[PDB]
Amino acid sequence: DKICAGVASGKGTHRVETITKGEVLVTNAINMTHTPTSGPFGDLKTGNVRDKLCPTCTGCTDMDVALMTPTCNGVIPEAIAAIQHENRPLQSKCNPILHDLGNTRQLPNLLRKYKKIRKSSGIAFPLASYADQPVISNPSGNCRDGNGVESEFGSLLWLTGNTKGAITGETITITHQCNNDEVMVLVWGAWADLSATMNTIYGVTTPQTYVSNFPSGRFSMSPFLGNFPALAETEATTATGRIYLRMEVLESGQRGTIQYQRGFMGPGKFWCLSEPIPVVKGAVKTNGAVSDCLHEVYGGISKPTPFYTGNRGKSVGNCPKWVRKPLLVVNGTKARIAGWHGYSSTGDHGTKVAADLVSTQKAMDAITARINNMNKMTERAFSVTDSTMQEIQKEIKDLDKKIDDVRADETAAQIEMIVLLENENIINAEDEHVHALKQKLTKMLGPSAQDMGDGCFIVDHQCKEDCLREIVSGNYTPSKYGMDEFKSPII
Amino acid sequence: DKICAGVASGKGTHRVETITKGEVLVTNAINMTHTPTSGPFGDLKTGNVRDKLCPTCTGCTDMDVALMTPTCNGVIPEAIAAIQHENRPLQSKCNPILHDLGNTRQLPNLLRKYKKIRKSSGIAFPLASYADQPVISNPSGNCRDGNGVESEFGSLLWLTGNTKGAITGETITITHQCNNDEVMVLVWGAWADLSATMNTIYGVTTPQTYVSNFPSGRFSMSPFLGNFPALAETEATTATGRIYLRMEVLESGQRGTIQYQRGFMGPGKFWCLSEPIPVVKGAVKTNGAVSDCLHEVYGGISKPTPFYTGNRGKSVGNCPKWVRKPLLVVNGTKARIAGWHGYSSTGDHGTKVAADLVSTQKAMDAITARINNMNKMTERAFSVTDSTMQEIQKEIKDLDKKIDDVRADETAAQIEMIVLLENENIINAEDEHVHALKQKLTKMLGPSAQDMGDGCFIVDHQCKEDCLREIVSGNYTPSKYGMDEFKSPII
Amino acid sequence: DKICAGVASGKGTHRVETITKGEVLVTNAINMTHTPTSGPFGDLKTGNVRDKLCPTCTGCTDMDVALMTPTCNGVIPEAIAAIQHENRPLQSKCNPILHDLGNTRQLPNLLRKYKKIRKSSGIAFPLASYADQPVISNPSGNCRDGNGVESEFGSLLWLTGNTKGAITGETITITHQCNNDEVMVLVWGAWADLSATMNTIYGVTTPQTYVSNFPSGRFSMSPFLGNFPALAETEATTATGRIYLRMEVLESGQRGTIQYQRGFMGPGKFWCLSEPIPVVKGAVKTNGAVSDCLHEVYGGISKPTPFYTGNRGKSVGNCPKWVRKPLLVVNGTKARIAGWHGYSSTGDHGTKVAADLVSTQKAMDAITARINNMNKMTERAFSVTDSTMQEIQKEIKDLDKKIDDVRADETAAQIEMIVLLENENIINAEDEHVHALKQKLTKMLGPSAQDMGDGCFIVDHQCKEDCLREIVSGNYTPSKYGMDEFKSPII
Ligand SMILES: *[C@@H]1O[C@H](CO)[C@@H](O)[C@H](O)[C@H]1NC(C)=O
Ligand SMILES: *[C@@H]1O[C@H](CO)[C@@H](O)[C@H](O)[C@H]1NC(C)=O
Ligand SMILES: *[C@@H]1O[C@H](CO)[C@@H](O)[C@H](O)[C@H]1NC(C)=O
Ligand SMILES: *[C@@H]1O[C@H](CO)[C@@H](O)[C@H](O)[C@H]1NC(C)=O
Ligand SMILES: *[C@@H]1O[C@H](CO)[C@@H](O)[C@H](O)[C@H]1NC(C)=O
Ligand SMILES: *[C@@H]1O[C@H](CO)[C@@H](O)[C@H](O)[C@H]1NC(C)=O
Repeated sequence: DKICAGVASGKGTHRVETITKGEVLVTNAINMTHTPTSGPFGDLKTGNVRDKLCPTCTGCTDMDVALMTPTCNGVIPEAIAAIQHENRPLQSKCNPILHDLGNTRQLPNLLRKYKKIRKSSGIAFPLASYADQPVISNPSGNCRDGNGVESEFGSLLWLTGNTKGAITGETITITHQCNNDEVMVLVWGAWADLSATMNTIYGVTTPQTYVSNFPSGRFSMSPFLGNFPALAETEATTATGRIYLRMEVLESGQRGTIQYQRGFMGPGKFWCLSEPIPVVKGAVKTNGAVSDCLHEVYGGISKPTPFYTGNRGKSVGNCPKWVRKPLLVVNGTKARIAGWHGYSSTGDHGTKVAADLVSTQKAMDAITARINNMNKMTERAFSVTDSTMQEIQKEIKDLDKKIDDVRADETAAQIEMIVLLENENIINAEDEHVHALKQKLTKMLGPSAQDMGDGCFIVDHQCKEDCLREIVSGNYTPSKYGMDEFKSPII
Repeated sequence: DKICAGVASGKGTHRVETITKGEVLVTNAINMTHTPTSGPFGDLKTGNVRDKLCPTCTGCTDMDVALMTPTCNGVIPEAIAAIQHENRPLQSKCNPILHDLGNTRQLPNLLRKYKKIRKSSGIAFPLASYADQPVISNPSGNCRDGNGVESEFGSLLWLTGNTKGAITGETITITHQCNNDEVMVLVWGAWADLSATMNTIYGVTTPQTYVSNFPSGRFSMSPFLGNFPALAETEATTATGRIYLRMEVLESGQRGTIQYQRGFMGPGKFWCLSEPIPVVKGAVKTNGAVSDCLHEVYGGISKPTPFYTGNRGKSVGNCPKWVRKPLLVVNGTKARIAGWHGYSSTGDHGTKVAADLVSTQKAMDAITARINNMNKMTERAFSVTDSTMQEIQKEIKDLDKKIDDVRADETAAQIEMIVLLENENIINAEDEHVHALKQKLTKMLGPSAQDMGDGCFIVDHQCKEDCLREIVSGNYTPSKYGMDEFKSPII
Repeated sequence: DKICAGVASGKGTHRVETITKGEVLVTNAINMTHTPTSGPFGDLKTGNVRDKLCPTCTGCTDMDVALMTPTCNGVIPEAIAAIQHENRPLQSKCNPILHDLGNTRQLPNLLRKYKKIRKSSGIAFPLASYADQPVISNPSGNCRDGNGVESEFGSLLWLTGNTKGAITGETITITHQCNNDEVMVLVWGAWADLSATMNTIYGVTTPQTYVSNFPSGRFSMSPFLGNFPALAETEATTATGRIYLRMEVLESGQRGTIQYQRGFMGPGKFWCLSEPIPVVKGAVKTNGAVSDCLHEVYGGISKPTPFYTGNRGKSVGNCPKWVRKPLLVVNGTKARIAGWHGYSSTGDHGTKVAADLVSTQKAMDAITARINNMNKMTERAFSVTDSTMQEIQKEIKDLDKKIDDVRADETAAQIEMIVLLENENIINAEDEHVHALKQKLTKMLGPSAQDMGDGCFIVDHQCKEDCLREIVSGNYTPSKYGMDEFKSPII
């Protein structure tokens, strides 16, 4: 009869693409792409995500918390991600500031992108070092404390001096005060009122000049002294005064300069920030929601598959990455019993087949290992930069977008090439295995074997299920069927 | 006689490099590099390329079209690529503007980089909303229409008020007006003249102040009131007045502020732009020229080979990409009849050979498939970002150049590595094929063969042309030559 | 007796990782990672590195050399790398300039990053072309020459005209003057003094206005006229005047404008720079120290191994690149005499072994070739972009860091993948070799061979050391041992 080994044919259900064989029909395959479904925002499964600077604070917006307003002095917690849910934050709890006339509008979003936020316990510039020495910080008639007594902002001091008259100008210098690895943020401003008011509290009637130089540029301000826009973004009514503002940042080993004349509002406490973290644009949190990753287009999504297809957008957490077209991976053998590799005996005793389990387990193990190696591709991390904001200037934003687009395109192309290579490797390893089975088959058949050449052998005896289980198990001697075993090496 | 199979040797002509075997001489090779030849600029084979804003307009420059001058109101067509053929555009059809005193010089090049250009049907700021109620746009004695009647610009209104005196200042706010995915571009300015004139048309004799804040920064202007540079870039002679200009851009959900005093030239209609497209730096078009891709160094070039060697420069269309050094790909077999793989019989009847076509076609098919896969490398696309201009600031330009250089270097390295890998794979696949021929050879020779082991076999009979063509065709039985066929599987 | 061939087992000492086989114990391995040790700064083994602008000059700081001070006019040498050893360079040899009030502080660090530095032999704006014609450059009572005679700077001219009174304002234009591929740097300033003084030298008592426009932006200056900061950074004591400065840069085909009033200090000679080179941040040079590469974290380091593990920082020269985790490469065979591939004969004559050298040399050659190919990964170069400074603005610096980090992470991931692939390839090629030996073995045994199937063969005679050297050498005939040779191909 004829005994040989090979694979088992089956009905093909999927089609895969290689680099040399084109399209190959295979019985089974694994999908490595999916379409995410939208979901609400929530906390990451890894840690806390920040949406509001002071969740404990009530009646305070982000601008009030950033400005160190009285009755907005809560404790800021830590987080590993942030949501930018307001492109124009508002304030409601002190004297009116003309925010959309300088650059101090996007302050909370600047503080949003650091894990560690702490408030300075000192003062940016000593109060006893000014040119005109008898200076005090004037309490405001509007910004009352919790009890109701008048108070100042807390980070921006309304200054008054002993002298009342025209002044040529005074210059001051500011140095770094936070630690070595910390970012220092401060604010300073100017007071604007009617002509009669300034001549009563400052002694001048003409707009004054202020100059600020910092390791970000120069800024000249000569605020108008007269007609004002509408009164808004304040808790006090019938106010004839306005405040101009300007914020500055500093790193280790840096300094800046300020020149001013009558009507200057001095710096106070400052912010020390550290540990940059990513931020994403979306909506406010929803209670009791935990997701694997945050996507700026879909929301809270899981990661049931290493790659996904659909709209492209920023994401933070443990989520799939963009891929151009659907992909499939071979999970079986080429098409045309219990396992794939098996033996077969044909003759006048009908035809009888068996199965090998150890051999067929190795192929599945290799396929799983290759799948895991491909999966490992979506975890290139361990380098987080300071990043930039989202409403600064067109050129910077477009540069960031170009960088992200280049990265995404290159990663997608690499993924496609790797998929093709792995498909081809599996297809070839199948043939390797079927060949490797043949040498095993011929080792214990003796020298009376009459092999067909194409994997099949001829033997002069009949084989039954006992023969199949013997050759599969390994213990099979031709002698027990009556053919010569082999010559001993000992003459 | 002795019958075996193998490849047909040949004279080597080229040398190729692998990762393990060093330098290998092969009979034939395919070149994958070439040096392009320069050619004139022209239209892309895919679509239209834009060089002039209004090809139908006559007597108008790009500055006049961008400024919505009268008699320059043509239709702006669509295109997929642009050429920046003027780094300093000029104007000749209205009142003089001191362009190289602000930032409004590169206006046509700003409009050039969008596929869809459209002119607003409204007005940026309503004409009734100004603080002074009776306001009118004054026609100018210079900017005449086609007939000859006096006219205004059309995007910049000369404003005059009822009152004539010293004014503290007025502030206005500008909001987004184009659609969600459209970029809004507007311009505004101020009037400069001699001391005697302004006291008659505005009532002041001192330079005034203008302040503009936008999501690009702050801009303060106190134009001089006196000596003026020469009169140029205009169609009107003997004019004592000049105009200062400034342009601003806006996206969805954004706003800006303008504070001004006496002598302000208000905004009018604006531009809505969309669909960013790439631009390249070169010359004007030449009539009736169509090329495959546009290279900023060579011009219109074709793509006869996926890679090219030479100078590096920006390109738009379907063109090769930079490669460091020449490359070659194996297109044959190793060196030392009709096809390569074939049989041979040697004996007392001389030596007779045959050729196998089915196997020798498979190797060429695999080579072509690998070549196509490697060619597919140069089409990483499908993500175009807004990009930037060419005369903005040194740091931004150098950042763009750095990104492009890094991308090019990485692509060149990847291409070289892939070339080496494919060379080695092909050389090994040949050996695979010659081995696979041997099992085919031994299937139909029977059990009486006395194979040499090294691909050759010994049979005890002579072979003629019929023997060779029979074994190549496949139908060959030892029984017809008088040797035992095989043992039947049926006892 | 039984004769076969294979590898020699040995004691396993190292463990390596593949993509399918997991962890494999191997006899020998090669390490491709190391920890650098810090060392002093010095010159590169390739060329000269620049730390001081004029090493030959004595008594002059970098600011004085950049400002073309008298007695600081030495020759500037060439270099291939630069060290930024001062984040705040100082000056000590002329009239005081309020440096930290504009942007002219980091002038030496701007001249530092170009290989070719040359001082112009002309003048930026011809001195006989001003609005008021009788103009002169006033010598300073402070900035004396080496002899002691009064002198000017040499790059910045103190201007005085015939007229003395209020002036409306004057405008000048500056065009490119260096060659086509050269960067032009110029400086200009303004004079500040006390009120009574200017009325004696200029005829005014009020702060004046100066405006500069260049292809980098706008800059307006109205310096204060009165109380001054302390007197420092000069060689002259008891001086009541100060100078404000501003620097501008220009490329080919660019132009700029300056408007000024009374009290303007005019431009003089300028700088032409070319050939950008990289810079690193560190300390001053140490005499007689040469290293293979410069690392901004460790100092002068050598390159004993293509990859290194530890802290990440910028480097210049021929140095390794960052890698996440330690790596090892197979340098032997799988674990369980002179070489590894060898024969063995067993029988009643004990057991005897031999070694093959020609086969075992090929595996070493292949391993070394693959190692060289992997090493070649760390030489991606031949594209140097102009780069930027380190103290400009937060956004630009952060963008640079983002680009560098993206590059580093991608390179590390690629290196890891390639190491895994090469490990697998070597492990498989060993098995290839051991199989390939068997066909050679069976070629010269004759047709009476009784192969065991798994590489071993049975022969009917005894083999001695002579038999082993015969089979390894190749000359071995069964007839001289008493077996049939083969059937002759000629009937
Ligand atoms: C694989 O997933 C993609 C995307 O979800 C889908 O379009 C495709 O039909 C899926 N195919 C199979 C065989 O699962
Ligand atoms: C498909 O792959 C999975 C994952 O290894 C495996 O468990 C399963 O058996 C495969 N499919 C079939 C039909 O064997
Ligand atoms: C291949 O093309 C390059 C392109 O310049 C050329 O230098 C080289 O000589 C060519 N070689 C062959 C064999 O065609
Ligand atoms: C060279 O390659 C081309 C394209 O694959 C092929 O058509 C040609 O036959 C090859 N050369 C030879 C001599 O076969
Ligand atoms: C390989 O080098 C790394 C880098 O220092 C070291 O930690 C490791 O111990 C070394 N191992 C061997 C076997 O050389
Ligand atoms: C380790 O590799 C080197 C070169 O790669 C080789 O010279 C040496 O023989 C190898 N080690 C052993 C034990 O063979």
